[PDB]
Amino acid sequence: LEDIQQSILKFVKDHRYPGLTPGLAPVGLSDEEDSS
Amino acid sequence: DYYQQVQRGKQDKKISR
Amino acid sequence: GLKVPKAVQKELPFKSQIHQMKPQKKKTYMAKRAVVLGGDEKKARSFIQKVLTISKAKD
Amino acid sequence: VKQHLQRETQLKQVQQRMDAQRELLKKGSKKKIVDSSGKISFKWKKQRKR
Amino acid sequence: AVPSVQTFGKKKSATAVAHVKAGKGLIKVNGSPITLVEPEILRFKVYEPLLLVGLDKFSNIDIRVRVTGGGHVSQVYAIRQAIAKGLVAYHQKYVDEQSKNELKKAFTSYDRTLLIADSRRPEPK
Amino acid sequence: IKDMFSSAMEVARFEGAQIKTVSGIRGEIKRALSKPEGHYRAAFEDKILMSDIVILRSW
Amino acid sequence: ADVDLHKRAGELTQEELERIVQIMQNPTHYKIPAWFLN
Amino acid sequence: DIIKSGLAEKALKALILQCEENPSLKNDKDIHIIINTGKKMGINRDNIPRIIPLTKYKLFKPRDLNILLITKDPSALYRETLTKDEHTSELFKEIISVKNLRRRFKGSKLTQLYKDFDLVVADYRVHHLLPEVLGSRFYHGSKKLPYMIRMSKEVKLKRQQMVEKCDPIYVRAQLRSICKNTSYIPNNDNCLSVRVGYIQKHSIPEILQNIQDTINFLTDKSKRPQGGVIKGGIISIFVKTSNSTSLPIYQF
Amino acid sequence: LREKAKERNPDEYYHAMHSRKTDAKGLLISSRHGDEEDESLSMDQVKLLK
RNA sequence: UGACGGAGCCAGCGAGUCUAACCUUGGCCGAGAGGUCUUGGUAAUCUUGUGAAACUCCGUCGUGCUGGGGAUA
Repeated sequence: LEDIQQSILKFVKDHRYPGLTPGLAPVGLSDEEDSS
Repeated sequence: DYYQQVQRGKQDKKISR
Repeated sequence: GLKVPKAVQKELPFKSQIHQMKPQKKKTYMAKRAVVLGGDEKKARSFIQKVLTISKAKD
Repeated sequence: VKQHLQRETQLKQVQQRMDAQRELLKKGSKKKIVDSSGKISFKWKKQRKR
Repeated sequence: AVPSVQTFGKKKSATAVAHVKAGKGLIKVNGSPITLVEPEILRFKVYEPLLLVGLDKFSNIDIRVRVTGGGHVSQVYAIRQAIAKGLVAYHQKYVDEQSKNELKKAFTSYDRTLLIADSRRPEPK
Repeated sequence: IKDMFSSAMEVARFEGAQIKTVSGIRGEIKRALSKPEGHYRAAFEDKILMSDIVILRSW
Repeated sequence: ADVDLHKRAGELTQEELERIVQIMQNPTHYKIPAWFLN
Repeated sequence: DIIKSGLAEKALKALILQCEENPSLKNDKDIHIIINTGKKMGINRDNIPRIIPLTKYKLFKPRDLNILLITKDPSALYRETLTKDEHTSELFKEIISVKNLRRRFKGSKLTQLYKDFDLVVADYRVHHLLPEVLGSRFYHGSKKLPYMIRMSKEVKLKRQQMVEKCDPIYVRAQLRSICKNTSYIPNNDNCLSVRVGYIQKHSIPEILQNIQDTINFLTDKSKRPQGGVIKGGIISIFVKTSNSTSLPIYQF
Repeated sequence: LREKAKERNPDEYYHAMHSRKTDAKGLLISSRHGDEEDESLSMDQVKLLK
């Protein structure tokens, strides 16, 4: 009610492709840098 | 031997049904 | 439906030409302007449609 | 009350754009002024109405 | 509202419609300019209606050509036929008849297949 | 037609025979196809469908 | 192996040629991808 | 909860000993777990393989297998920036686009392509129009079924276009993730196969550990779009090589 | 319809081939609005509607 | 007149509620018929329309044939 009173008185997402959000790979910090 | 055990198990399950 | 070929239907007589109108792809101004009423009016529209199709199918 | 406020501000914006279009198609000399973004406006010639 | 003229150029199954009207001088084939008409070795087959009579005839008119059908060389022959007889028909209708038949004489002295195709064939011997 | 025969020798034995679909569309077997063995080419009264069965009534 | 890929194969120093033949002798521990070699 | 007991270890050992000696399966080198869920998992099968993250065993490095990459219409940007980067310049066996892919490979060329590669990876904007281009050989079963990748780390807003760039470090990171993890595809019924481990690149405790990893990620409650699909009691596990019988584990 | 196309007789004038017209591919344009209305409406009509 | 590797481009035919594979690995439900899911292999002039190939352009190479058991890593 405090946020609603302030208003009243003041993870990828492709739009065309809904299969991307289960599709794409969960990349890590251990994946981007070192020797392959 | 467990391989032959379980394939005989599914075989006689279908035969019994 | 009867799908008459374009090579035939471009070479048809003037009386025999087939009036086939293309669909509209542009959100024209009169269609984006025109108002439809809601609630009691949309259930009146639904009711009149149900009555008219029951009458036509009975006939 | 909050969604009454959202409906009222969206109606104010769409009536403001409608009024700008209506004001634009009356008469007088005018030019299309383009800003940094692409929000266009129409600046009217300094000429009073006869 | 504008003085405009429409002609047709045909070879085997290519066909080109040319609209000529008064303008600033732009010659456009299929939306792109005339200086893009491939196969680029027959671009002078397309150009010769311009170079046979001078660009001062084209300095006041704008042509547009729409070419469908055919292949590469049939399309360049349709383009050059459409351009040639469109220039002749424009100078007939909206410029004087003396420049009209001067253009007809120049194109016919080069080759009359700029103006009249060879259309119905074979011969049953 | 796929499988009423096992070999092109069998189809060669049965060439020219009149078959029919279950729709009563009459037909005739014409020639054994080469690479798939019991498959042959038949000609019918008109276009048969993929949901049909041809029939060679023998005794 | 850092040898320039435009040199003709005659003018090769022996450390360059031994680097070439060492890489082609043990491709796995030089992490060459396994689809290059069959 | 925890699935590592003598039943699981004996079944998996006996499967390896069977496939070493049996002359009917000396070509398929793979272990799959069949999860028999309790209920029917409701989500229909699109052919998009969701990614099951293994926690401590990279089952494949991106250099020990052939990778085909399928790109958008002009393909010059992706081909140049992928092949002269030297973060990714040797990682792909092939980079093509959909137009000339369906131009070149028609008919038995697709069977040669199937036997040629073993990781098909498509741009996610073209991943959906692949089952006509690649045929049904890539979509019957699931061993060469193509993976979605995002090539640019950029998101599309409405009323404006995705700026066409690509990021080679990002695409190496997600191919590393794809080869490092395993995958599954949801369907309607209660059967679900997940590939876990190889026949000589792996061993019994690591295969058992990543089996338990896939179990945890699948019957988890969070990670709900990607992984939380087993809503009910997971009833049975089986292990099999593709021509081998279903050795049972965890009959609940 | 194929026989009528073979027997078109191209010296066929009607008075309705002033109003009726033909697209680029040669087929018939049928205006999907009216034929008792007009598709484009005038500037003062647009002023009143807006 | 080649071989690799990219790119530009140009047709006319053809529209029946009709157009189109096979063999397996297993899970679950069912009395059964079967259903549904899963899985590897083989075959392929794909599937209805958009699109052809020869052609054109741009980088790269560089013109003396084919075999199995033997034998070197």
